[PDB]
Amino acid sequence: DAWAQRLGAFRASPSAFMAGPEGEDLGRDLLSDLRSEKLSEQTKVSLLALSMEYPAQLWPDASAAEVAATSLLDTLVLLPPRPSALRRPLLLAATTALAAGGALGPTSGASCRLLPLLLGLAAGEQRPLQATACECLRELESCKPGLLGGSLGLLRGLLGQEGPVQPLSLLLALALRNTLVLQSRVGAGLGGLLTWDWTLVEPEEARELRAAVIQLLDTSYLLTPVAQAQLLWLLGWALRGLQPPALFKPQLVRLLGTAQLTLLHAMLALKAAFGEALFTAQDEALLLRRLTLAAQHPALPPPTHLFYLHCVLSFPENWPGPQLCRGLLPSLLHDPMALLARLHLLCLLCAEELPSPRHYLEELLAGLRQRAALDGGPRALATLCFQASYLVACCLAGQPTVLTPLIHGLAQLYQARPMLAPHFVDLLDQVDSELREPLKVVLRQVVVSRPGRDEALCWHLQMLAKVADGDAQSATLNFLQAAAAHCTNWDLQQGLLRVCRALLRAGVRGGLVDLLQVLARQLEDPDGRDHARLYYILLAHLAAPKLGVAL
Amino acid sequence: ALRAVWLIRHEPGTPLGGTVRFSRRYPTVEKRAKAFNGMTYVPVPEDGPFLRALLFQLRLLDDDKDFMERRDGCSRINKTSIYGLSVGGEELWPVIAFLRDSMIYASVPLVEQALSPRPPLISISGVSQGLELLLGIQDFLYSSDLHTKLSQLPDLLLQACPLGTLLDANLQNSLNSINSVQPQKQPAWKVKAQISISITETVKCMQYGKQDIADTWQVAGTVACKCDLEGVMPAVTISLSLPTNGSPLQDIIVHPCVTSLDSAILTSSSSAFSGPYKFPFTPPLESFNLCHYTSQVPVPPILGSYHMKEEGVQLKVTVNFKLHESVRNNFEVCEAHIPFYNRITHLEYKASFGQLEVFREKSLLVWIIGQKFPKSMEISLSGTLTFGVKGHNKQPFDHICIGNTAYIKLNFRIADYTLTGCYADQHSVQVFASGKPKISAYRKLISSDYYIWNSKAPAPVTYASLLP
Repeated sequence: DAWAQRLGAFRASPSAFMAGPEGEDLGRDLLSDLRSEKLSEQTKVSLLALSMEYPAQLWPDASAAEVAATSLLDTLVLLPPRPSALRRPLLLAATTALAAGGALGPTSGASCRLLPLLLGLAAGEQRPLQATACECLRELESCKPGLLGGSLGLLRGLLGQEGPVQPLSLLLALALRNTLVLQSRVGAGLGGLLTWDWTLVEPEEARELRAAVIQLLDTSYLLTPVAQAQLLWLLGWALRGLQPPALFKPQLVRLLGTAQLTLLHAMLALKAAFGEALFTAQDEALLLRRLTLAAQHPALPPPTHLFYLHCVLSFPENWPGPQLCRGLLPSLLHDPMALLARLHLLCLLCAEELPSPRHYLEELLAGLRQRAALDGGPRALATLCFQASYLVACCLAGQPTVLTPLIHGLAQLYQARPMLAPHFVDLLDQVDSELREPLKVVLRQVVVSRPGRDEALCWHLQMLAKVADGDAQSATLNFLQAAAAHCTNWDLQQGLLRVCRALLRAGVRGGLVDLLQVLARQLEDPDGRDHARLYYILLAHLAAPKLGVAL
Repeated sequence: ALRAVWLIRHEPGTPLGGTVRFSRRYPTVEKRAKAFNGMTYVPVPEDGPFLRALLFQLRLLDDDKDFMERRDGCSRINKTSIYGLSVGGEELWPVIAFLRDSMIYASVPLVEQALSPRPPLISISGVSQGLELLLGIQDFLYSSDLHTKLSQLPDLLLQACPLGTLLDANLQNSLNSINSVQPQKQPAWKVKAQISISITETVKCMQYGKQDIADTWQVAGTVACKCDLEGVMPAVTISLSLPTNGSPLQDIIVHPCVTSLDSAILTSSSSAFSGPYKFPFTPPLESFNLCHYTSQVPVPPILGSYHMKEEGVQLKVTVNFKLHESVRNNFEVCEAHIPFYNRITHLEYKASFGQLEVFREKSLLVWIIGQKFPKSMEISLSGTLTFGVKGHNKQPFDHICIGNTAYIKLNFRIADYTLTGCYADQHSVQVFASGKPKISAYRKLISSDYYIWNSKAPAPVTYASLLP
């Protein structure tokens, strides 16, 4: 329990404890007992794991980072010459401290001592050490561009020699990209780079690069899917503008016969970056079919389904039929969050208007409404209905044929389930005017249709406030007058004056001098009555613009 | 390149919501995020605030709130599992998550461009990378050992994701490489030819049974194999012998380790030959799946019906089944469970075969048909189920079952008889190597979703079912 209680307070909160009194010397102790012998294997392992995990919290300044770098390097060299388990973690922790401290640079002794060490070690627990060193070198090269562009000839020559496929492959690819970009930015090329410089921080090449790409592809057969995806993504970045892609065409075509979440995205971004150079006019069709298939294939988890359902909608075109729209069209066998990924397809199909797609949309939205009206269910159902309504409204503002049933269904749904007041308010606050107005009219008609004796008044008044205007005066005034007697709690007594304030803003003048008057004279809470008095005075004594400027 | 990884077990009722079992942050990538993003940078919070925000956004922490416009809004639509967290007045983006068997998985990747316009998700590689790592962890932890699996995880993934960049997504391989210590291009996920192909064709069928409405059945199948043979490059591609009565393969997708899929597999979506099944693979230390197939057969295996005349409190479920002759008459568990959503006090039943044991809750009488149907191939239940005080919330509330609409949930299973016709063959082994394939093939049948849909009531319908 020498260091366990020490690291507990840090891994509870790094920035909080490092801002405390004891954390001032925590890094000092940790660097001190690095070469000690009183610390067991487990304590050293745990301390070095923390040194891995948060290099930004104990050595902020560049000078402190350099000092810690030299200290770690010393205790790594000065280790006992016996097989132990501090070899790789020490190098990786020093790399983390130097890279995240900002003290790395060619003009510093710590970096000039660390970099040759990692280069030699990775050049070749020997295999795990080599892998760890290669990863450290690649990460350092990522931190400062070109930092590790020194031994490219070594890896080129020793590709068949010792060294794990994945680390050297990734490091070589990253170095190629960074070095070639920098040198072509200068104006020159590789200049013999195929055979530890620090100056990069500030024809034959085609054949050499073709050899590089074939070697990378050949060695990539061992690459795991995730690393394979990043390799191909950055390669498709690099060689888009800078030999035909028919070298990598067989591999890409073969990999598109898969459905793994990473190779599919590698193929998708490869086509979205390379554009229409390699894509055929019909290969886009097969890719679209497979993405749509994978958007609903039972053998895959929900996340993969929804990922490809988002990919298909924003699919990247090469040179900007109905059956594909029938392999993904929504149903009511779909879990709540997998329909809205499919509603755009149905809105697209029905916009240009087998049962009539409007009829199927009516049945689907009617099922969603019937789910929503079920009292005693979760809120996911109502959220589904309203998000679907928003998507169709934005997508189909311009066809009253499909929209009149939607408006009628929403009105009936409000009549059935008054507890959904906030959802309608948000929808009204988002949708455009072409749908804001008729829905406003119909929902006002629904709310003022009842005499006003319901127990859902606290849910009616919210819509009444969110919709009241100067179109239908007398009906609204009658409904509000009836509802005045059914307000006993402060919540409804504020929704009601929210309605009156909405009328205020609209500009209605006559009769309101009595509606607001009666509300102010016949409510329960004093605060609502004073609210009404103020708003009635504002409407009665203001000119039209000054109310918008002084109320 | 991620920024951090998580694994939070779902703990209902606890105010914190769970106890993190894994929280590794890579600060090299955070400095990279500063350098790349610039003015749009938003830092990664600590464990506590992250857990609070993620459980809030995943709708898993106290969903009883009336309306939170930051979550339930009509303008914030989440059509993908890549959510955007809002921590410390900053919109963290992108944050990944999914749930299965009470185990959350999460990650925040790196985007190498500014966030002032939210870049399209068809471009960020990190979303795919985070999702795949999370799926690999999910497969590892609940593969089949209660805490010896979750204890070694921090010492497990470090060997796979040391400094923010993944190496291999199979955590079983991290266990193989850490606990146990390649001069050729041996695959980076590998540390007497015996193969255990466990094919499994689940018959889900909303049989319905109307005139214009089609009877919706579809069988979901898969093949789990392994070329777990010694040698340098042994070759064992197995053949599955669907008969002449059986259709060719249907709905083929393959494994990440799998090489490719045929142009017909790309075409035949929802060569068309029964052979020779030549499936290229790459011998894994994992279990390679050369394909997952959902075969079609025109003959439904079981047919059913259901009427519930709501004569007050008399849910007379005059059921009537029809066991197609192609189905072997020996069912391991043909429990024709009959849940009673939205509704047994008085089991005044008339069971033709097998007990109809009302369960102790007296809410859903799971009528165990048992093991085999009678010689009449028809059960029935004219039960005067005189239910007492109307349960409005106690009963299982299933929205896909309202009113006189419902269906019998037959949880029926069968050993080695499915609806497709899989039969792996070994005498036709053709390869560029030599060996003895011990192809321990198999099959099964499960009730994925076998709702014998009541034709005396409306049923939800898919798209093509109404299509003539």
